[PDB]
Amino acid sequence: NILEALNVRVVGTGDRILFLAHGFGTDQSAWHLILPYFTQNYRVVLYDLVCAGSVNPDYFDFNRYTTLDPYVDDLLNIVDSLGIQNCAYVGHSVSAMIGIIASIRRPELFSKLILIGFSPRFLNDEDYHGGFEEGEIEKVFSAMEANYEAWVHGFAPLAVGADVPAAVREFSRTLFNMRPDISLFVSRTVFNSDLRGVLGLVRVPTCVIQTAKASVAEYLRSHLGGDTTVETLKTEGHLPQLSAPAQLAQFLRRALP
Amino acid sequence: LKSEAVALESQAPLPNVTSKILAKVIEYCKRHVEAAASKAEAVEGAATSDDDLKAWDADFMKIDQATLFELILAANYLNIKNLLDLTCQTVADMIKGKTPEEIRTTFNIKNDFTPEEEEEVRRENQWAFE
Amino acid sequence: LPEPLLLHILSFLTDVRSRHRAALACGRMRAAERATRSELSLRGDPRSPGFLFLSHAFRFPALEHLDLSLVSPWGHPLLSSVISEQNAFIAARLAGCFPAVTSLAVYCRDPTTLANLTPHWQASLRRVKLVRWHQRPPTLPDGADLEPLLETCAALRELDLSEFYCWTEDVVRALTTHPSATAALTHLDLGLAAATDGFKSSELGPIAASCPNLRKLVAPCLFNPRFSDCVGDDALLSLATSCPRLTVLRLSEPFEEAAITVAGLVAFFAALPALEDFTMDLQHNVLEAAPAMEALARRCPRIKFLTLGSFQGLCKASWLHLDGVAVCGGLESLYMKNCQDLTDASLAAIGRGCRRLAKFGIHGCDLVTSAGIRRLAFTLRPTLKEVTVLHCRLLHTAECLTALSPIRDRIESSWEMLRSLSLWFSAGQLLSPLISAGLDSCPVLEEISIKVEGDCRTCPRPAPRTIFGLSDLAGFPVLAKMKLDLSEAVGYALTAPTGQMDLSLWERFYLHGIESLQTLYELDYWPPQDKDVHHRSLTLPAVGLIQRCVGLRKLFIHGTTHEHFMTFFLSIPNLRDMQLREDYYPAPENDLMFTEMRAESWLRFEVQLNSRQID
Repeated sequence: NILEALNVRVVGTGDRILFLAHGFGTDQSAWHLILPYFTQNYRVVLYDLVCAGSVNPDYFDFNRYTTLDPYVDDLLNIVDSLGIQNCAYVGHSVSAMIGIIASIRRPELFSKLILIGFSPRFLNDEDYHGGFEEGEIEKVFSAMEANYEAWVHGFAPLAVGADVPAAVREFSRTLFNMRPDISLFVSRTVFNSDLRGVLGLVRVPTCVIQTAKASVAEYLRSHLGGDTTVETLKTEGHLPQLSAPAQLAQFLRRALP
Repeated sequence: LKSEAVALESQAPLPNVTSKILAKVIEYCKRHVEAAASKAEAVEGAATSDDDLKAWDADFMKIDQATLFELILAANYLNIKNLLDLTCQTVADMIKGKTPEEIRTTFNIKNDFTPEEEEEVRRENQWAFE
Repeated sequence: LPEPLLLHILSFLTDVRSRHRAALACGRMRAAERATRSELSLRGDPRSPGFLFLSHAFRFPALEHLDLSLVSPWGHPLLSSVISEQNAFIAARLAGCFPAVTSLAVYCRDPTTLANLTPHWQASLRRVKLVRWHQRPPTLPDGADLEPLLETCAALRELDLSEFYCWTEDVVRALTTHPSATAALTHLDLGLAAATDGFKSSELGPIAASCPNLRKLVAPCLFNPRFSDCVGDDALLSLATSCPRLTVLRLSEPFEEAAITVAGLVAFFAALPALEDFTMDLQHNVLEAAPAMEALARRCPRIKFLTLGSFQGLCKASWLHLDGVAVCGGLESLYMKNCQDLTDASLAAIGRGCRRLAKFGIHGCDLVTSAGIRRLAFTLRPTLKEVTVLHCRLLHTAECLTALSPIRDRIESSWEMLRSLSLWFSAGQLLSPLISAGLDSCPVLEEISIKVEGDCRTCPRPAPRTIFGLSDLAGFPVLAKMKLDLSEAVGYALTAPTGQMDLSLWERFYLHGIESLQTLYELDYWPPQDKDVHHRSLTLPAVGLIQRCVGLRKLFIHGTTHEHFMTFFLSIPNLRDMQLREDYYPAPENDLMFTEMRAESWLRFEVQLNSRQID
């Protein structure tokens, strides 16, 4: 049922179970390039997540998906229904946030958390640079509300890198790839969501994989409670799994069992 | 003949196609003397894309005013293909942009389809063209 | 009102939207008499007929041509093995609905789709067309794909592999090893999805040999000299001598001197007297052509339609060389570095019915000898001058002579009888300037084609509030069929590196007029391609803007989209035919979750599409 609505999919042959959780803007086909690198020594589990383009928009309950917690209710629901006692967890990038929560919430269930393009909050604070300046973030919302208020009343929403792209366009680029109401809804739950006073509550070990050019690493390295390797990739981008996958395939196999 | 030279074409005087109706039949038939005879003239070259194309000028004329409608039954009585083909095509071109309402207006037709039948015989057509 | 001779009026209809109104959404005297004999032999259908095909008096006894290739979901294998009663139950009722099918077209993913469809029509079946943009099953025999046809279907005369992807070796095997069947062929298109580097001599020579009776052969062959196995002077001969009953032969070198000489070509044309229609379209060139072209007229009198590739010095200057050739209905010289004002002038002595001239990439030819031709040939109606014709750059729109009459026009970038127009823009070039203040006014233009190539990653950021002026086409008032093909425009898709920009700009830039073309009625939109992923898929603006074309009955997207972006189009109030047609090699999912789309989604979208009230 959730297994149907959220297009869950189990593929490889193996005993060890690999869970692949996509980010917001995308859907599960962001993993299609990487998948076969692991698909022969792993039972790889994938899902589309309720706010992705390729799930029906009807399953978006607007007075339910108001915080990050119900996204986590879905993740754990999936895992339980397939009947998985333990799996390693690759999550990018809100789905890293979702992974962290789910592993605090249920530390029995994760071999390792592998978190691609993770930050615990994206609203850069007077101290310090963990995300984007609120001036910019404001401009991104300012663009999505145009799109929402185009979407009714039937006009074409045309707001993309009609934006400003400090570190923001590449991030926000993919966000536009959903139904504009749902874009706006899940775009705000991204930026208002902060979980940096939950990191040192994480017991299960974690490897962060981070996209290229003190900054972030040295913050979350010290602050995560589990064992905390932080690798950074060579080339920049929001989606190292589509751009540059042969590389991200390696960092992934290197951050496992 | 009545309702004589070059009336060879039909399946070689009879009141069924009366003078009004058969009058027209002669117009197009002796216009096809030009089509047959202009092949025989004039100089060795060509001069031969005015039957294949430009002879259709007056083909697409001559059909101002049906009935007509009874000219098909006259072109049926006389078993003459290229005239039936012509007028039967020009009735086609009437049935084109006409919605099923506009068809039975300009062709005096009784709508008999019960909305029980009608949108099921419609749902037949959503299984084609797509 | 007469009867039953309406079936001769009805049979010249021919538009499929009209045949639906009168009759099956109208009165009885046609809603059996049309669905009976007069169906005009054609039906390409919509929905998986392995779902609830529930009908009864849905019988078409005179139906000749059936098209199970646009059957949905679009890519999927139709009633193959990866139980057979589920297949055969469907095959039976497809035979029940349409018997007496002579001509079939299908989407043959693997040969069993064919072994499970044919044997009903086994006796009637004359032409077959196969369609496959997807990867071949990599483990088939390998004569496999074609086998079920050549063994069972013993009336198989024609075969259209134009868009059926293959290895070249499947064609060789299947055609050389069924002599009774293969030596009964008359029509053969071996363009295999435009995917192969061409047929080799060793491959081609025996296919010709195995089909002695053949009238039309259309194929790509490997022409590059530096290979042991090119098609050259001998191979062409063995083609001709193995099947001289050829009236139509079209032969193109694929791409991204050399081995064919007049010597051989004269020997070649000499073997093919029945030749009406001929094309050699190569990058590698034939040098002095005149002598070879003369022989073409001398040995093939019927030669009318002809199009030549890189064939140098077809015609020199006075007297008569390519013009020896009397009867050319339509000529297209393709790549000449030696075709001069002089030569254009002369072949005014080929105005048999030159109804079609075309110059592709022929530089030393001036905007002017062009006036020459449209003057001397004044029944010349379609024309095409293209991508690297150096002198003509919409100056030669301002050539007048045939603006009374030209029924079609193609060009890279009143007119009282333009029916159809075809543009070739490049990069991020604008539409409006180089077309509409070039020359503008076309009160019968219906169809228009727009192609764009390529590499936006090295374009400038179209100055804020710039556009491709799709809006300036609102002047043309019977313009109801569009075809905006951005496919060969490469870009960055969901994630562009820093400084660069993604394609949703470029889709905007391109699509931003179409709301305004109120005549619009049939759109074919190929979205652009990201360098290295082979799903072309829509972005927000594209779906938003296409949604606004309120008067389209048909919309065809040669790419994909996810279910959020699918539902935009339901808003289009009378839009009826809608499909994602990923007709490009290689075409990729669903048994793999390779793109945004899921068949679960589109089968759902398709319900809401014809569960709305539409005219």
